[PDB]
Amino acid sequence: ACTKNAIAQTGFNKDKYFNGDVWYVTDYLNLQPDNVPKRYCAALAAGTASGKLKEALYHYDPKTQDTFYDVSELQVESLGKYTANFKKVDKNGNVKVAVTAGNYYTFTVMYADDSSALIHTCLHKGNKDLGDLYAVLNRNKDAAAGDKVKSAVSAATLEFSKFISTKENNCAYDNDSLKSLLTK
Ligand code: HEM
Ligand SMILES: [N]
Repeated sequence: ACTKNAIAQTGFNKDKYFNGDVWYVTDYLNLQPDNVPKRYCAALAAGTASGKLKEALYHYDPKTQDTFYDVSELQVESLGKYTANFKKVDKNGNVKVAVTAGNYYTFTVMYADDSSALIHTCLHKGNKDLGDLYAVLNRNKDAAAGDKVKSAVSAATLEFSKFISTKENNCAYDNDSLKSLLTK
């Protein structure tokens, strides 16, 4: 179930978030914890291409080896709040599963600055969803969450101590593939 209307950041700077670069997930929290694994690697690139907001996603489960990339076109609901389609692709952008009606995620940027962000997303696949997921992002894959993003976590009535870190997984990313997916 999707249960939260996530509040976008006051003064959100869209151009700085959607600048073409990679954001690494450093910490995450699902409100239905059994919906996601306890060990995981994820990253995204976010930018504008051909006049549209785009994200490219990467997921990797280091226990099962499941690996997948996605390309998304984001439509604007309001500043910092988006509805994204998705197509599953290989690292080279070859579509494995096309954009499909009712395959979408919502995406809200709750906080962002030059180095860090806090987002909310709820994923829909037909009549099922994967629950409310929060993620702390950083421009540096290893970086400890700083005071400002932690203040944003608390101001959303969340406890940072409940987030799961991706650090122990020593994740590695294909940054060229991921960023280049923005034009796919
Ligand atoms: C550590 C962070 C994350 C974890 C642990 C996580 C976990 C998952 C898992 C377990 C699935 C497969 C669900 C299923 O097959 O039912 C999935 C798929 C997906 N995730 Fe997440 N995810 C994370 C971050 C994100 C972020 C930030 C976004 C969007 C910006 C996102 C968007 C999606 C989409 C669109 C799919 C479906 C992919 C497809 O079928 O093509 N994920 N992720
Ligand atoms: N997700």
